[PDB]
Amino acid sequence: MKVHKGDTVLVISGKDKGAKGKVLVAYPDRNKVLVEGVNRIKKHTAVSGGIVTQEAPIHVSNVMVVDSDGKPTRVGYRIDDETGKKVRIAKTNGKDI
Amino acid sequence: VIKLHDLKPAPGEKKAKTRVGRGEGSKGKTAGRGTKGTKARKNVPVMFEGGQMPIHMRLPKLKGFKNRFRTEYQVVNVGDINKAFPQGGTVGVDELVAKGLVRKNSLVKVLGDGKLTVKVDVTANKFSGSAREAITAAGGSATEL
Amino acid sequence: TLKVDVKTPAGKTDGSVELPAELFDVEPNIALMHQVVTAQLAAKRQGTHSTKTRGEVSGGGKKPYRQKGTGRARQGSTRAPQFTGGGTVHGPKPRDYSQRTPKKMIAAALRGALSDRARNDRIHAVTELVEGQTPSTKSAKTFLGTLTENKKVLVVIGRTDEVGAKSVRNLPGVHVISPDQLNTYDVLNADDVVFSVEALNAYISANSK
RNA sequence: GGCAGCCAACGUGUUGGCUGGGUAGGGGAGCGUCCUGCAUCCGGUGAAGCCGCCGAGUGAUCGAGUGGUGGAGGGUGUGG
RNA sequence: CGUAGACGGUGAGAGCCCGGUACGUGAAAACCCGACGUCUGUCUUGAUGGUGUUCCCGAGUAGCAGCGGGCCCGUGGAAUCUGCUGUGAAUCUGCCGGGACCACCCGGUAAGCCUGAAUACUUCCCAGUGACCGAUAGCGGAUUAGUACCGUGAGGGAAUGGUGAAAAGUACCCCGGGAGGGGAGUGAAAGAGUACCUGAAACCGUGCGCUUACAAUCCGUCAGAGCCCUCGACGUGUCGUGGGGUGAUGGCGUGCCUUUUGAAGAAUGAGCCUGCGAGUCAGGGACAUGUCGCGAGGUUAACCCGGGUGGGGUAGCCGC
Ligand SMILES: [Mg+2]
Ligand SMILES: [Mg+2]
Ligand SMILES: [Mg+2]
Ligand SMILES: [Mg+2]
Ligand SMILES: [Mg+2]
Ligand SMILES: [Mg+2]
Ligand SMILES: [Mg+2]
Ligand SMILES: [Mg+2]
Ligand SMILES: [Mg+2]
Ligand SMILES: [Mg+2]
Ligand SMILES: [Mg+2]
Ligand SMILES: [Mg+2]
Ligand SMILES: [Mg+2]
Ligand SMILES: [Mg+2]
Ligand SMILES: [Mg+2]
Ligand SMILES: [Mg+2]
Ligand SMILES: [Mg+2]
Ligand SMILES: [Mg+2]
Ligand SMILES: [Mg+2]
Ligand SMILES: [Mg+2]
Ligand SMILES: [Mg+2]
Ligand SMILES: [Mg+2]
Ligand SMILES: [Mg+2]
Ligand SMILES: [Mg+2]
Ligand SMILES: [Mg+2]
Ligand SMILES: [Mg+2]
Ligand SMILES: [Mg+2]
Ligand SMILES: [Mg+2]
Ligand SMILES: [Mg+2]
Ligand SMILES: [Mg+2]
Ligand SMILES: [Mg+2]
Ligand SMILES: [Mg+2]
Ligand SMILES: [Mg+2]
Ligand SMILES: [Mg+2]
Ligand SMILES: [Mg+2]
Ligand SMILES: [Mg+2]
Ligand SMILES: [Mg+2]
Ligand SMILES: [Mg+2]
Ligand SMILES: [Mg+2]
Ligand SMILES: [Mg+2]
Ligand SMILES: [Mg+2]
Ligand SMILES: [Mg+2]
Ligand SMILES: [Mg+2]
Ligand SMILES: [Mg+2]
Ligand SMILES: [Mg+2]
Ligand SMILES: [Mg+2]
Ligand SMILES: [Mg+2]
Ligand SMILES: [Mg+2]
Ligand SMILES: [Mg+2]
Ligand SMILES: [Mg+2]
Ligand SMILES: [Mg+2]
Repeated sequence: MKVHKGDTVLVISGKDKGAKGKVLVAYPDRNKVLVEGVNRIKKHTAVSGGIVTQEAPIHVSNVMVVDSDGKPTRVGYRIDDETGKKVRIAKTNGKDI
Repeated sequence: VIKLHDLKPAPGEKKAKTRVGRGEGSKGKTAGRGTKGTKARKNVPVMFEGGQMPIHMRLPKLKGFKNRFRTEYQVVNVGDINKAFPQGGTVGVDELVAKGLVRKNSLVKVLGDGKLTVKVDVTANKFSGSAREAITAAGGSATEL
Repeated sequence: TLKVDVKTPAGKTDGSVELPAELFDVEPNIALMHQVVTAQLAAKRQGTHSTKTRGEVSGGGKKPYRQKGTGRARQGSTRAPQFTGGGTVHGPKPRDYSQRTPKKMIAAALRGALSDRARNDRIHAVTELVEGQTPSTKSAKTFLGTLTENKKVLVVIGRTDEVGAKSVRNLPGVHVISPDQLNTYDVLNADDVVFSVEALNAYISANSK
């Protein structure tokens, strides 16, 4: 899906647009991704009860992976004639990520 | 400057469809059938006139048969030939077909109702006395197969 | 009797095209063209829709209850049109609206539309749309932008020419029709109409033959 | 004072003479709703539906006339 | 940018954000249709054209008599086919067909057997389409659906979708045993709090203005004083080409639809609201009425070729 765990993404729409964060988990079944530091919410939990803050999932289409140059970029794919593995491509520069 | 916008029907070509029983303002409560009756429910047979025997029933039949073995021809007018052949000359089945006076396959016959003044050579199947006399007097020939 | 300078993608005039009067100089017939276009849409429409009548719904073929002594209104079937969940009074059926229009009607309407087009001076001659063996939508877009500025343009291209059609397919306000497939609805829809040399020659020859 | 039908004169729609109660029923001209075509346009700077006010049409009504709810689609025109 | 401006979602109308679309590619193994090398089977004991004369080619059948069916043919003058029951033929100068019947000439060989191609159908699968419906519609079934439920039966047969952008579904405090609520916070909004979008009418009140307890009533209309509110000019309220809500009091005043000669009728129907509910549909069918083209000519069906409504198609049709 070119939005994988361990990557760095940039928020496009929402109150947290333009902020950088790191992906934690992804939900391919519902195409929703959980990124820390974005979609700030407040949860009330009572067992020892208090107000707690947790990360709200955001739809995967609302983020793009940022390149090593600090610019969000589309993702392409290449085929390596050596082994046949598929590596993602940053479209604006063509470099591998 | 006509667009698909500038398309209008002919005046009076469109007549409104009548909605019957669609409000007492125009047609209400009866739908053009009036008050109670069998015509108000369904219908009446066309051949039924109250129980008495219809005009197709108290009348004799026409005698004689239809002669299924009848042979049919089509008449071609001497005046029509004269009008269509100002120059005149030989005329045949193909020529008449081209002139569009009779059907191509159908078999032809002629009569002498009209007048002939141009020399016309006629090829046909059945000749009548009047057409024969007209052809002979017009200084032409007409042979029958 | 009208003349149009054939144009090339390089910007040079190729030759001359003569348009006969009897094909493009007829008086318009608004009623005829309206009838023909209405029949065109009627044929275009598909007649696939159906509903279920009282005789096609499931079950309920038995009397709900007795005639006298019940106290309620008289009914005959669970699936009567009066009942909810029952059949419809007059149910539509799968059907067609093909309307046969005489050949003189269609030909005369198309001739009137084309005569009005020639009168409004929206007919042109092009020897070729794009360079061969290279479909390029951008080149076609630039060519049509230089040639005209109207939103919608109709182009007539020979059947064997594929690169031009493939290049011009994607753009939305422009449409391409083979000269044997020309129809009054598409003639009226677009703003500008363009003739290719081979297509116009074939159309004229077919008309005169 | 006004609308409407028939008729006569002249004109590129004014004048003049009459008529206008009506069930079954006949004829003529229209309003509104849904869905398509196109030229186009409105709309989170608030559409549709909802609830009023003011107006205008001989009618079914209309108001690209506005107020409070609503937060996502609709409209003119000529057609079918 | 585009050989991709189809379609959905993302906090509002997104081809430049993603799912993705034009376009290319790609299968180790398996299955259905299409070619290419051992092997198998037949006959060249057979084959082609040439001059006279002595049991077989389909049998209880064709046909016949009666009794019945199906071809338009309903015993009518009744051919042809089939069947039940009885009889019953020839092997070629033999027969039966040629619409009760035969002389001369005219066309085919019955009782034996099978045979692809055009056609009909769609429980199932795939890809699409819709001037088809959008929750009383559309399949009975968008949800525990042929479930609940009724009937021991064959069976019958329901009603029930929408919070939001995401559960961020209201920590904590207080009243209350709980149910229920008020703040504080979440959220754009809680006049979105799960009984959850929009929330009308019948329905049940509260508060405000006016009226009514001497009053005889299809309950309204036409006048009409008073009280209350409002808008301008003029002062404390008074007019003004004034509106609004109420209306004391006088004139007139017998609901609506049916079916009827005749209804307020003590003749029928309606407790009320919200939706549902009625001249629709196919044919070269037919007639007459407007509209369009040609014209002594007017025209096509089925069908063939174009992801497309186009081009062909003279078989027929209607008057001359
Ligand atoms: Mg009666
Ligand atoms: Mg009645
Ligand atoms: Mg009657
Ligand atoms: Mg049945
Ligand atoms: Mg019903
Ligand atoms: Mg139904
Ligand atoms: Mg029709
Ligand atoms: Mg007058
Ligand atoms: Mg009147
Ligand atoms: Mg009437
Ligand atoms: Mg807004
Ligand atoms: Mg606002
Ligand atoms: Mg508004
Ligand atoms: Mg809203
Ligand atoms: Mg709308
Ligand atoms: Mg409207
Ligand atoms: Mg229209
Ligand atoms: Mg209309
Ligand atoms: Mg699109
Ligand atoms: Mg816009
Ligand atoms: Mg869309
Ligand atoms: Mg997107
Ligand atoms: Mg018989
Ligand atoms: Mg017989
Ligand atoms: Mg034989
Ligand atoms: Mg056989
Ligand atoms: Mg077959
Ligand atoms: Mg609803
Ligand atoms: Mg049981
Ligand atoms: Mg807030
Ligand atoms: Mg509720
Ligand atoms: Mg709600
Ligand atoms: Mg009171
Ligand atoms: Mg009193
Ligand atoms: Mg009274
Ligand atoms: Mg009164
Ligand atoms: Mg009285
Ligand atoms: Mg009524
Ligand atoms: Mg009675
Ligand atoms: Mg009566
Ligand atoms: Mg009586
Ligand atoms: Mg009473
Ligand atoms: Mg009674
Ligand atoms: Mg009674
Ligand atoms: Mg009564
Ligand atoms: Mg009665
Ligand atoms: Mg009652
Ligand atoms: Mg009751
Ligand atoms: Mg008819
Ligand atoms: Mg006619
Ligand atoms: Mg054709």
